[PDB]
Amino acid sequence: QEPPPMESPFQREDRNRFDRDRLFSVVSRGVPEELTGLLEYLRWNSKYLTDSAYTEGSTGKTCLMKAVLNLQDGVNACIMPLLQIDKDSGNPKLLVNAQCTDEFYQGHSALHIAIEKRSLQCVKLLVENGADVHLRACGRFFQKHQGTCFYFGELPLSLAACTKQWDVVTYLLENPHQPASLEATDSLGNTVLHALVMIADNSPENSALVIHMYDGLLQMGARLCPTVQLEEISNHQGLTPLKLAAKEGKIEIFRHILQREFSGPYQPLSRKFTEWCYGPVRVSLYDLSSVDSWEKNSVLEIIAFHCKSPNRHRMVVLEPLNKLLQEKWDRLVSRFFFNFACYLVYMFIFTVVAYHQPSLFGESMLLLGHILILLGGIYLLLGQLWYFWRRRLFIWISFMDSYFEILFLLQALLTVLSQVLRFMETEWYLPLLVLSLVLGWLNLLYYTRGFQHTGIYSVMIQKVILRDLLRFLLVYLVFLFGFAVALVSLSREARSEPAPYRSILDASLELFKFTIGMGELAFQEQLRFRGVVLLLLLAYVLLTYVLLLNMLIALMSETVNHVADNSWSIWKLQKAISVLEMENGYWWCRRKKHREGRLLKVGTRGDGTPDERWCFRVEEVNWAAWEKTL
Amino acid sequence: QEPPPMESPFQREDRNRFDRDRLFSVVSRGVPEELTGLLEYLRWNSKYLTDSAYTEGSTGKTCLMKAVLNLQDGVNACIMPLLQIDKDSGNPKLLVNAQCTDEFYQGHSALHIAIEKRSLQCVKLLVENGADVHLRACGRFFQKHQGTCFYFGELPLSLAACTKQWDVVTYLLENPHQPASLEATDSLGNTVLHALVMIADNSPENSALVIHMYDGLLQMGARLCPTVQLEEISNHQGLTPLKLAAKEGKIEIFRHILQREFSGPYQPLSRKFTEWCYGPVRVSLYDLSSVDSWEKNSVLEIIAFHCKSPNRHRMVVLEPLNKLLQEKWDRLVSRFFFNFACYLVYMFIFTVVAYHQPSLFGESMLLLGHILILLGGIYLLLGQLWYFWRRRLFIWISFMDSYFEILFLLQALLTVLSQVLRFMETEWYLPLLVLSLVLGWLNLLYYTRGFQHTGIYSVMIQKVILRDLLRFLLVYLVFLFGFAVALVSLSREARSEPAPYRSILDASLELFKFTIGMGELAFQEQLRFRGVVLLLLLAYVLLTYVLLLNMLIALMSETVNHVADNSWSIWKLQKAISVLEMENGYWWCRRKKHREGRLLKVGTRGDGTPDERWCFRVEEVNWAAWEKTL
Repeated sequence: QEPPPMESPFQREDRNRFDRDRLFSVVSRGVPEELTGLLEYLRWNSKYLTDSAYTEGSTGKTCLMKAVLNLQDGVNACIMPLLQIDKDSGNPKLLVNAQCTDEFYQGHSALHIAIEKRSLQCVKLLVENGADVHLRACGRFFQKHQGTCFYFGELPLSLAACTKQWDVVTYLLENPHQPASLEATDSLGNTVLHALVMIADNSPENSALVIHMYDGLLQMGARLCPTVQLEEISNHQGLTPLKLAAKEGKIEIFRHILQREFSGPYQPLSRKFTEWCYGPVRVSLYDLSSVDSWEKNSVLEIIAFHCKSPNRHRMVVLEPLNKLLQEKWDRLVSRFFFNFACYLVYMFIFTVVAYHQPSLFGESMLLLGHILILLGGIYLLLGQLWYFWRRRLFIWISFMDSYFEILFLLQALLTVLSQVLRFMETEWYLPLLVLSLVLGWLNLLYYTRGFQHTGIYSVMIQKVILRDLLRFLLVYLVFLFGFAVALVSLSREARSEPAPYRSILDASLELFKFTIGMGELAFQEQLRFRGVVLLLLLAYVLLTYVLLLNMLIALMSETVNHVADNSWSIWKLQKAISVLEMENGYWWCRRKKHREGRLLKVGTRGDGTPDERWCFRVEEVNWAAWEKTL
Repeated sequence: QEPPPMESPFQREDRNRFDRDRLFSVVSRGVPEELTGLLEYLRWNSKYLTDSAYTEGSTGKTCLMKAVLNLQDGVNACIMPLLQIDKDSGNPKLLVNAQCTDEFYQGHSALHIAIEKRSLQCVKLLVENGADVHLRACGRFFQKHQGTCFYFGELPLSLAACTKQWDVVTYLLENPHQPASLEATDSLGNTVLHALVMIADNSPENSALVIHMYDGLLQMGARLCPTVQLEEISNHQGLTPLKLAAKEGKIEIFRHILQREFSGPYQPLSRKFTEWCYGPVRVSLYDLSSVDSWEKNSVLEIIAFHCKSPNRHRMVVLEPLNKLLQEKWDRLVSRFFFNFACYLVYMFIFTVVAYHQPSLFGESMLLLGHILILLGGIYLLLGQLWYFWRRRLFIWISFMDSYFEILFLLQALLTVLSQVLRFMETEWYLPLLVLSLVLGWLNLLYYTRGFQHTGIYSVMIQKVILRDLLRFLLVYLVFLFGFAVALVSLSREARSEPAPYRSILDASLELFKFTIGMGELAFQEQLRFRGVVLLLLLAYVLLTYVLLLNMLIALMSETVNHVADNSWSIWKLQKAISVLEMENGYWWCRRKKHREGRLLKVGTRGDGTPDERWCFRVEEVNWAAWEKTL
């Protein structure tokens, strides 16, 4: 069953002396007088406009919704008589407050539609007869997801500020009948600021919209709600608008929120206080309330771990994240390269043990090597398990940025399973041990991200190619399997040395050896159908080469498009993940975090008491920006 | 410890009846009257405004700096009473001349801040009470380096002309109290013209700024300082603004300085005198004072050797460098190709000697061949040593442009070591000799730069690829080493011919042979774990191929971007290095240099005497430029 459309001129409403159809037909055109005779009717049989007689069957839509959904020049003269009629009939559930009850448009009041229709002269008439302004609308059509959806915060005020409706916000905040509390929260927990950041796109025009509405709304709250801090309020997940804009991926408003500047009035609700400029240089004291890992759910921990957005790496470059992570990394590079040295020692010892191996004093040395390998593996395994315990979901998020933890876990697990399989006298321990050795020598490549010159190239290597290559792999695998079965099912026959293509796997090998550049094709004599095997081999080689060339060319056209080199940002982000995870310290010695930034007395908060915030002074010199001012 | 910020509204100043805090708090707001009671106080206890009581502890900042750092509409009415107060108290070290003493803002007078604040009406009040205008400010914050820095010449005048402040330069040069000497020099030795070229970027807007300020300032010096030549003055390294702009890499002002044209007044301070135009052709007499190698530190020797900038090769194309180097090369190509013939003779003789070799009349011929090889090697070694003696630092500068000298030195050294190791009866002389032969046949490729058609392609070959390829080399080397150790530590075991993968190096070979296109993979029987070796080999081949393709694609996206073909410029520069080094002649016969250009009497210099300069007439025909004028 499809959801009933809110307003269909053609499709009459469902059903699941004025009957409902006549009332709708007279309220749609907008004439007031054709309503006469209705009021007394209700007094005769005690019906009410909100009873299921006159409402739409499915969505519970009432008359007022129909009245407003059909406006002419923003005003429909039939609305006021409806309110007067309901007040005269004396209805318990006031008509204006009536909401839908379907799962699609739940809570969809009559006021949201007036706000969307951009008609203030109707919002006035609505709120001026008892319309409530906190009616959260939590229907599925309003919750953000894939498909048809419109997320605005499930609130009249949030919908006005979300819909550029400047003149309606001032009214909803400045009427004596029922002012809207600017800090109201919906089901999910969002206030209006969160809706603003949830609808924001990276697109420039919509980000301009949201920047403007955010600043204006915030100043308005500064006037109306001076005591309470609108910015620090969190939702039910535990995130503030800044953290939400960081997590969802909305950058272009995250930047403005992070480094916003106000002067004179509304100075306090600023996060970038320009300390001193001199020619080109500017020393600015960026606030970092809730962007320092010293808290529990800081913006860093959200950007790095919880965010899933292809522009996540563009948030770390912008100030003050860059200078902050640079200071942290300069502080912790010692411990990082010490980790590197320890792991390299472990791998060298592992190699030595794998290179001297009995085949069914040196004895004691090798025994100690085995034991030390076991201790290293159990330590590393506990480390990665504590990791994955802290970050349950991370690999669901970013496989291509965080698969090296998976490989470290795999290496530890394989080496420990290998050691116990050795102590179980089994002869299957050498394969697993040597495979763990391979994996370790490969996982060494993770530690190259400390250096710039090499991490740049590593992140110029680890591109999303692999997912594209997998599909070529599928096609080529079908090609190979089919042609191999063919060759074997045909060389099986001989004429009237091992027979070439004796099994299916050996055929697959002698077929794959063409891609390498070693494959051998030859007009043979043992086979009865020599010509057919030759022709089939040539068809396979031609097809494989067309396929390789096709994949390579498609890959090229998918890659080389002069796109901006996103290497530096990616490397900075990887270094950030590393340092941000290492700041917690190892699992056995939980390192005591150190606060960042100095605590400064900045003006006076809205309550009148001295405002004291943690700030971080950065010194950004931009010659080009300074030249333009001159 | 971080450097104390010059001006922090929030952070009170450090410390390392008017106390200091009250004085600062009253001078910041800018009211004059709240100063009353200060003067007599100083007379009571003999304190002075420059004593360490009222100054900032760390940076020695005095009150005046605070006064000026907080302006309103460019004027702070509290300044004049401060000067009057200090003069009334009779202080030895005049307050206005007070400077910081920290290592960061050393010498940072009160006048530099007034100049930066773009307030002339305050510079007037400052200089009109004894402010000195030559106070060099040599703090580390001002010296150009990596990081936060602002280089302007460490002088008030240099800062005004560096900061677009036209109206302040005229004042600093045209006041009766203390005019600024336009030829003043800072610590490093730079005058203002050098600061102008040190801040210049290749960016067009900033180069426009610097061109304009340079021309204006130079005319102003022509009026005020007619006797002295502002352009020829050098700094402590021995460079003039032209040589400095060539060395640092600043092209867009180097061009304008080189070919600048003035008419009528200020005609003499021009370097391009238009001799005669005819339709499209223009014969212009470019001055070459200090761009001819006949001097000691000419611009050519700086461009070619001392410059480190990716646009160095764009300076040689522009006139008059192009025509000059073309004439020099046309003169010296004979000697160049004679060098080529001699070296090719030496290499052919070396090949012949290496191709006839005893293994543990022809005797005498081979002995003479050995002896002649030794003489050639010792000659070439002395040549390259004299080279590296003249140019100590060059290879630090441009490895990719000057590594062939390194290879020539290496070849000579190896052949001489080879000959002596032969005369020491050792059997290790043949490897070194043949390696020297390889190196020589390769170093022959240096002499191809005489021809255009082939040097173009050579410089289209020698691109910076190698540095990128090294990092792929690192990754692939780890891959290979790990998988080789694996294969050997697993083939070591056999079932219940040499065993394949018998050592680690042989495994590395049989693994590298896949990249070449010859590698062999095969389901073997000798090994107990045949399946595992097969699977590991396939994983390695797949990984290597993904890696090769990834590197190739990244390299492609890094290269093919329709960038301007910088081949011709690069080849011209290489030919220029060659001819500019060859003009000195060989080390044993120091060739007598020949002057370039004719000596002409151009107008009259500022002293009134006849001006005589060395000029070079070039004939540039530009059809497109001429068409626009019509």
